Formats: sequence, C-alpha cells, structure tokens
Amino acid sequence: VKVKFVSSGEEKEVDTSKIKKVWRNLTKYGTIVQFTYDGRGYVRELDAPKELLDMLARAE
Amino acid sequence: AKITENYQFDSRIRLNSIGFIPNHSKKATIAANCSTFYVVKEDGTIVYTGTATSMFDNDTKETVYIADFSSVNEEGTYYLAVPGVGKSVNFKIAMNVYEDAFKTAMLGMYLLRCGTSVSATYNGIHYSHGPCHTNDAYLDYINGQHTKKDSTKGWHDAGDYNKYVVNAGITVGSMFLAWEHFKDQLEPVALEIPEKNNSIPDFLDELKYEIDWILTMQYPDGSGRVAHKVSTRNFGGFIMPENEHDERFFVPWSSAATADFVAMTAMAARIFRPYDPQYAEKCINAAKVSYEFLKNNPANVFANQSGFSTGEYATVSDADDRLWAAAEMWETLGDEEYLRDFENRAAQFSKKIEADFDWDNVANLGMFTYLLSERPGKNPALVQSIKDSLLSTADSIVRTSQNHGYGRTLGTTYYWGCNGTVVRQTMILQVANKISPNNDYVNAALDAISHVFGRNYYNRSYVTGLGINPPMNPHDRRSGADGIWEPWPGYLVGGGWPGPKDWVDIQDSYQTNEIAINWNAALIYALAGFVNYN
Ligand SMILES: [Ca+2]
Ligand SMILES: [Ca+2]
Ligand SMILES: [Ca+2]
Ligand SMILES: [Zn+2]
Repeated sequence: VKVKFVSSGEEKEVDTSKIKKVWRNLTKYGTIVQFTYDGRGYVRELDAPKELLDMLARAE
Repeated sequence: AKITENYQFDSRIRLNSIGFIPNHSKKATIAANCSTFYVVKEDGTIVYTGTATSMFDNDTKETVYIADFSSVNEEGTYYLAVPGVGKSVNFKIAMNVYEDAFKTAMLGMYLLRCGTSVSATYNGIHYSHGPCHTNDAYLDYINGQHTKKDSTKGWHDAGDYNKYVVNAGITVGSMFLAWEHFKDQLEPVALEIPEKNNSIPDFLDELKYEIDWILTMQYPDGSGRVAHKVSTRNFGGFIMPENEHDERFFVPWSSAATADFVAMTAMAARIFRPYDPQYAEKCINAAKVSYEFLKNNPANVFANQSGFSTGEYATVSDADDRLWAAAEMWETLGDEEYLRDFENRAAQFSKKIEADFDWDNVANLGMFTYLLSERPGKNPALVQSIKDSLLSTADSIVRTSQNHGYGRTLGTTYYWGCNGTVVRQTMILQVANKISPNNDYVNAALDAISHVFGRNYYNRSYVTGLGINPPMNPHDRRSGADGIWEPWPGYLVGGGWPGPKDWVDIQDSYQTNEIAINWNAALIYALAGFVNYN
C-alpha cells in the first residue's frame, strides 16, 4: 500500500514494498513513525496505514 | 611570520564559534577540498601550520576535511585561514571561554519564568514582559470544583506557556546533577536574577523558582497523586504571556508525574538544606507523601488529559521514573527500604545506561545518583554492572563522535528534540570521567558542545543570541509577539530531523525550531562542567 507523507513542502507517496527501515519516536504529542525507502520520511502514528504499523511491529 | 594573503569568511569552514579550552581538542570541519591551514591571531601572526585530513561524513554523504589545531594552547583570539577556501569566524581560546554562554543559557531560564514580570538587557537589547498567569490554577478537572489552588511560578515549558511535570523531571534532574557534579564550580557563580543578593547560590535560586511550582502539584485530597500539568484547554496564540487570560487548570495525575515529583523534591531537600532548611523539610515531607502513594499503588497510570490539546509528555512507562525516585529518596535519606527498591529495579534493566535519553527515559539519572553516592551498603555486583555499562556507553559515544565528520556525539540519529540529547550526552561522559578519568570523555563532551555552536553542516549556532548566525525565528510566543527583531536569548532549538540538513529556522517549524526547558537544561549541564574550570 501507499504511505502519504510531506517532505521539503511537497506531498509525496511511497509504497511500503520500497520501505527499508521503520522505527518510532515518542514526541511531546505522540508517536512518530520514521522510515527510509529506496529517501527519508515520517508520519504520525495515527496517519500510518496498518501495513506500515505492521512493519514497525516486526522491526520491533 | 604573518599571513600575506587577505582571507574572507567562507561558510564551508565550520567550527565552534564560541571557542576552545587550553589542553583540550580543537577541530574544524572544512567542507571543501584543502590541505594546508593556519591558525592566525587577529593581527595576522601565524601561530600554527597544519594539514587537514580527509574524512567521509557518512551522515551528510560527503567528504570533509578535518583541521586539528588542538596543540594551539595560548589564550587569545584567533581565526583559521585555509588557502583556496577562506577563513573561519574568529574564536577564543580561554579557560573561561564557556562562562558567558553558561550565563546566557541560565538567562534563558530566568526569562522563561511564569507568574512574575521578567526583565533583562542582553547585548543592549531589553527583553521584558509583565506578570503572567497569576490565576494559576483551577481544580475543576480534578475534583469538579471551580476552586483556585495556587500553582503559580515555575518555568514556561517551551514555545508555549503551559507547565508540565514530566518534562520538568529531566530538566530539574539534569540541572540538580550539574549542581552536585560541579558544585565547587557553580556555587560562586552570580547570575542576572532578582535573587542575586540573597544568601542562596544564584544557580539554586533559579531552580527554586521551578521547585516552588512543582510543590503545588500534589492533589488537594492529600493522596499524594501529582497533577500532570497546568494548562489552558487549547494552545493560545502568538501573544505575550501577560495577555493570555484564558483559565488554566490542573490536569489529572499520572504515575510518572508522581514519581518525577518524588525524585525532584527528594533532590531539592538535600540540595537546599544548607541554605533554606525550612524549605528542605517541606520538600522531603512532600516527597514522602507521594512515595507512599507510589508504594501502595504500583501500576503505571497515564494522565487523563484528552480534554486538553496542549503538550502530552505521556511517557510510555513509569518504571524508569520510579527507579529514579527510589535512587533520590535513598541518596537523600539513606533508608534501606529505598536502597532495596532501587537495587531491585535496577538489576532488572538489561542495559543499565542508555546513550540516547530524555524526558521519556530518565533511569540514567538514578543510575548516576546511585553510582556516585558516598553512602555505604550498595551491592558490589550491581555497582560493577552499572559501572561497566556506563563506561561501555561512554566509550561508544567517544567512537561515534570521532567517526562523525562534525564530531556529533549522537551520530546519525535525528528526531524531534535531538539537539538537546546531543548535549545531554555530556552527562554520561562526565560521570564516566569521574569514575574512570579519561581525557577522551571530556574531549567528547566538548565535541557535543562544539557541534551545537557551529561545528555542524549548517555552520550555525543552535542557541539564540550566541555564536555564529544563531537561530532568529524560533517557534516561541514571546519572540513572535514582542517588538524586538532578535528572538529571546539563550535557547537551544530542538533541531532538524529526519535528516542532518532538515533544520529550518522559521517560526512555523515547531518540529525543528521550538525551544524547551529540557533542551536548555542539557545545554546548562554541558556548559556547567566548564565553568570555573581547571
Ligand atoms: Ca542568590
Ligand atoms: Ca518514563
Ligand atoms: Ca521578536
Ligand atoms: Zn506565565
């Protein structure tokens, strides 16, 4: 599936098949899911497709 | 011999724009092909000729050239001249080179005070505001009653004005550890604060203004639960704090806030006793009430704060917070019960010391207190396991900084607030150096400092009002709402992420360009070790 994310002021999309690393940060507001792909991006946890969240859980 | 060419500043020559200390490391990163370099006094006298060495900066994916001028050890003002490139900004070499920056970071804390007017003149610029948030705070969300219980004072947390216990935890803890670690260095220091003529060391006066607020956060029912924050319902706009009239509320308790409270107040009790013994007794009695609650209610509890839209600071676990609380109760009081709590908790950490830590993961503070205590009775094996983890982790930070093209202790890791962690890592390095003296640890601490003062990709200081091309546009309401071009001084901005080039110095970027008490506290600890230094 497609992960939509904003980078350098542009709406961008990446399919999770092309996503390499996935990990989390806790901010003062909630969780961010960072990733790399064949590029860097992030989404808020609540904006993440479950498939990305599955990948995070496996990496963890 | 004097330089014979006229050198112009070149932004590819990146170094600590404050300067350097005799007998410590001094490096520049030159993001340009070069070889020879000179260190030059202001009149053009050459004091050193060297050869820069190539290194791949894996972080930015480019080769940089490292100019190592550590052997220059005569106090003065200098610049680096690099044939084919240009010159650096001027810098100082001096034993006291960081004292002004320390005092400026402390000024930032003063200027964050809530419940009072503040005023300071910095670089000829008068920063001020009138008394704010003098009606803190109402109990409706705690007990249903529109009753005010005094919750004034403390520091505004960040670019907003709300006050959060969990973030106060790492902030106050790190600053109290600067005091304990560096007491003889900090106790004589005078600051630009209203309490400059009292009988209390000025560093501690600033902390007392925060502890005065923390002490108000226990529930009025006497249970020992600690409210998570004092907040407006929603974020206010870019207005001066004295113009924010919306009601502020105590927010329902969390177990982490409660544990952080115990740690902070137990530290305050031992720290303030020489100076304000009645206050010290108040602090320890309050710590005991909340510790007893924690003993009787072991579960992790998140604050019920979804009726608010301000900072959450919802640490995922309180296990680290409870470990820290036990350590501090033990160090202040010495009772076997507190030691036993601490040791039982600590022995279960698989990794005793973590390199990357902040408000969510405060166990390192308790590990530090435990390890450095002079009290008898510690389990020898647990001491050794913590010690080994400390030294292993410090050694890893040294390697990371040596292998990074800009000396960044945190390597290639970037996230919201990561600039604070870069300097917070100086705690690990300085505690390691107390346990096992090693100049590499101290030099790595100075690499962290140098990184936030201009030895970085951007060639910029990350601290408002200091060094080369500092941040001008923090996500900071006072700075945005006042009549002054330069932002309020002395604040370490949070930093860019996800990448090493992603900082944007624009007011809208709360993600990369906010301020925060926990970031300033880390900077304060880092600089404190170099105040009144030998
Ligand atoms: Ca004083
Ligand atoms: Ca925690
Ligand atoms: Ca302004
Ligand atoms: Zn205020």
